[PDB]
Amino acid sequence: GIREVILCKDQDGKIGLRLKSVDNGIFVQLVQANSPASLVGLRFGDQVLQINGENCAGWSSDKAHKVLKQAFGEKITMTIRDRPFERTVTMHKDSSGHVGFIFKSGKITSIVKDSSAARNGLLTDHHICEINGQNVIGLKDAQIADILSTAGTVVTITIMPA
Amino acid sequence: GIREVILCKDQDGKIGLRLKSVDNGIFVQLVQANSPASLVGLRFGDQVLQINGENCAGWSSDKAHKVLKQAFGEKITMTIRDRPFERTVTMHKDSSGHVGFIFKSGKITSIVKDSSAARNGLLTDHHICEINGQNVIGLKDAQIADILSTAGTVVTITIMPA
Amino acid sequence: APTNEFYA
Amino acid sequence: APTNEFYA
Repeated sequence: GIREVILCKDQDGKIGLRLKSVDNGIFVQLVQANSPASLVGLRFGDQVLQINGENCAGWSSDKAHKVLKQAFGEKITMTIRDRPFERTVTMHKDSSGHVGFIFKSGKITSIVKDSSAARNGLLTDHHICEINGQNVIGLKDAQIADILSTAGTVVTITIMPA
Repeated sequence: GIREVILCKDQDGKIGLRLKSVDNGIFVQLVQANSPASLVGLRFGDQVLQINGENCAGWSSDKAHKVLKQAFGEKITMTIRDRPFERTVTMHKDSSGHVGFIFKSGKITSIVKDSSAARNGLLTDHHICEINGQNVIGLKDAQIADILSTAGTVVTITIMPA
Repeated sequence: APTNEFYA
Repeated sequence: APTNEFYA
């Protein structure tokens, strides 16, 4: 899903966004809350195709940051691909209140056998992006755990390859 | 989303399906033409949650194929998550018939500046899995090349990390 | 050392 | 040596 996006920069000269270079592409690494980025809808894993009509292809992360830093004007224009490689898995808690997977640093590392996670095809080495529509990127494992345990029996998670 | 399929074996006891294990899940890797698989709408990238009531979670490729082979009866039931189409990139040939990337051994090595590939954010060190719905995994670079060049102006490709 | 792993 | 690369 490709969409265009226009940011109006802060009070303190910034848009609240850090990017990373992966395989000659540019991706949203971190979105600060209530930032110009947040208002517009940017998320971890979103791909930045161009900034101000200039292709991001092959850029270093540092470079993308210089380009965003040396931004002429208060408005920044970004062509965006909505997070690619994303998946969604809906699981159901069992009697013990588990869905059946282990995680560590927001990443799913193993799938418990014969669990809801197994029958619904949860993947390993994937980050946990949203839980029941609620963002958890940047949260500590304990916070994620609380969101999980305070959810109902239905647990729908959006994940993404690490 | 998720659906159940009933595959009737062909005259030679096969269903024309080829699976592969990724991140502790199972996915459709090859579907042959005019097979039971192709007729129930099976496609590369579809995830196989169950085979004959049994969870595929954590199987090896070899195991999956062993299960397909040993399947008793003339019917094979599978539970499947249809692919989300999140690994797809669409490019337009320029006036030179050129989409804008270099590949070798089926994988993308670099992106040409100011091209459609560059504009649509194509990634390097990714395997070319599909070209306009057509499966090209395991084909020679020359074959891939002919498919690409005899394609229309618009080329859509499914890619996967190497 | 703790594994710091979580179970869901 | 040849690169054996293809241009698409």
